[PDB]
Amino acid sequence: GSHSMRYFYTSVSRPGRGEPRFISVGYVDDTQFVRFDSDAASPREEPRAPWIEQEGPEYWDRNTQIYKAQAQTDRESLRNLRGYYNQSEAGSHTLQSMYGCDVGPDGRLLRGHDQYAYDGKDYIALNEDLRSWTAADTAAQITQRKWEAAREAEQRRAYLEGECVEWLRRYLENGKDKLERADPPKTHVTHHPISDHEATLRCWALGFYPAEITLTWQRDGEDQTQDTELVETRPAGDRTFQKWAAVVVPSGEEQRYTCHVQHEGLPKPLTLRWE
Amino acid sequence: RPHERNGFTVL
Amino acid sequence: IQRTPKIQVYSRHPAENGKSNFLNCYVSGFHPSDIEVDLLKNGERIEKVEHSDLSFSKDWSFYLLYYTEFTPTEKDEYACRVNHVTLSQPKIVKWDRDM
Ligand code: NI
Ligand code: NI
Ligand code: NI
Ligand code: NI
Repeated sequence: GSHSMRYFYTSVSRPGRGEPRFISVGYVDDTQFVRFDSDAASPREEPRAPWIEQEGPEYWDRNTQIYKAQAQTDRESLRNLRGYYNQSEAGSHTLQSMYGCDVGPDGRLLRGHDQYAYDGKDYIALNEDLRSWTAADTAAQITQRKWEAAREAEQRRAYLEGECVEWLRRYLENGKDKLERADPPKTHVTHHPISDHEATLRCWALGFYPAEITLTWQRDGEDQTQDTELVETRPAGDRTFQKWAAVVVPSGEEQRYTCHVQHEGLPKPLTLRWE
Repeated sequence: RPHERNGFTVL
Repeated sequence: IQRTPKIQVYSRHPAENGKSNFLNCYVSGFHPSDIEVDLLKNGERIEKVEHSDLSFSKDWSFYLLYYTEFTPTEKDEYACRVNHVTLSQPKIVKWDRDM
């Protein structure tokens, strides 16, 4: 399939209350597999998916040291950013980082990512060529010039083409039962009278992985887009996801309405009715 | 597995 | 940047009275990450509530899942209460087993 690995770092300063809090999480596709939190009692990278658990102590120890060093580096970055933007030393600010690789079915790198936001706005990003930067403003151009002079892109590129892809492929193999085989939604339509003349039909998709899915109501085979309430896809808490779509219909006309579900785990798109 | 420093230096 | 959280409250499994389940409150699309989320049973704060590790979407907005084990009944009312800089009063969303 096409697969991705990504790390998401968040550092948040709190001047007067000590060093910034640093949290990292790692994902393969829609599956979180590791976390680190600098405010934990004795901070360490921890597993959050069963298939990563087989990695030996050297793995966890090296990653733990990496995160502790990254929290220090982000603290310095946050101080620099405060200066670049001439901001007060009293306020809290946020530095977020996200990086990783996408690979195809053959395992080859399709795209590498390495980018940063300050206070929830794009700051600097490594371009698709993995060789040049896009800076958001004159502050980010300071970072850009520093990184260009120090040949940063080439070292980022080395990680994204080498270790990122090699470790992603490993995780896919070790976790193949959970990562390579989509889990289709369990589906049902429920019916809720509003009054003697209107009722709600709600089409449910539960327990599916990965999160990508499409739910649509049709009336006599035509899409009812303008009239459908659709909720954001949401996590069930067990690594699977949920979504529903609802339409309000005249009482007695329910039989005209069908719910269509598309998901990678289905043998074919489903057509559901109130039944 | 995450990326290490050096490379990935301060902003 | 400030972005107002979306909130959904729901159960892990379809509710069945007297059967153990999980109550979830999913908060997403927010910035900055400082946020307070309480799960309430009959208006009172539930004590043993866990949450997911702070994560974010491609647009940099944060998301968190707060959750607790519970056994739904006919009478017990559940809700999620959220405070965030974007909210001028606490946002309270009631659990509805049909949503
Ligand atoms: Ni695949
Ligand atoms: Ni039915
Ligand atoms: Ni502002
Ligand atoms: Ni906490």
